[PDB]
Amino acid sequence: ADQLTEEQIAEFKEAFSLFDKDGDGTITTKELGTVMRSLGQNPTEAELQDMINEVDADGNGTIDFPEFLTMMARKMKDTDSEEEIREAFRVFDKDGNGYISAAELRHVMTNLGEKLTDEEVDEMIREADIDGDGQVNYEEFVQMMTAK
Repeated sequence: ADQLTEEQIAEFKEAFSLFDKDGDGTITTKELGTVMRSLGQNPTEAELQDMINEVDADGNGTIDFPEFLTMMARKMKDTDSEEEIREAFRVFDKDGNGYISAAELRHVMTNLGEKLTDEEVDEMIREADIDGDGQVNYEEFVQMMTAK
């Protein structure tokens, strides 16, 4: 469910290596807000200094990838991002039936303000047999926008 998918673990791994110039698989605290900003997250300085005070328990002023996975899990656990897209698709379920027209679905994804490109959705529409019927549920399209 709210468990980190193998992809989400890789996405954070690429952003974590961008600042791993020590080939030690670790990064400094000064580059913590920079890695989070790479994923599009903007925590305030106090929010960062608060987690650092707890992680800076070793006194190494550094962070390794496993502990980094514990930081994203604290943000995205009981409040996965999936609850944000599903609640939006809800705004689009005017019939409380759990189904909307592919248009209202592609629209749910664009009005949200996601950095989605019309080409990426066209790929998500190919495996989401959006034909054969005429209307499609979003639970399948929600997991796709998060991470295949």
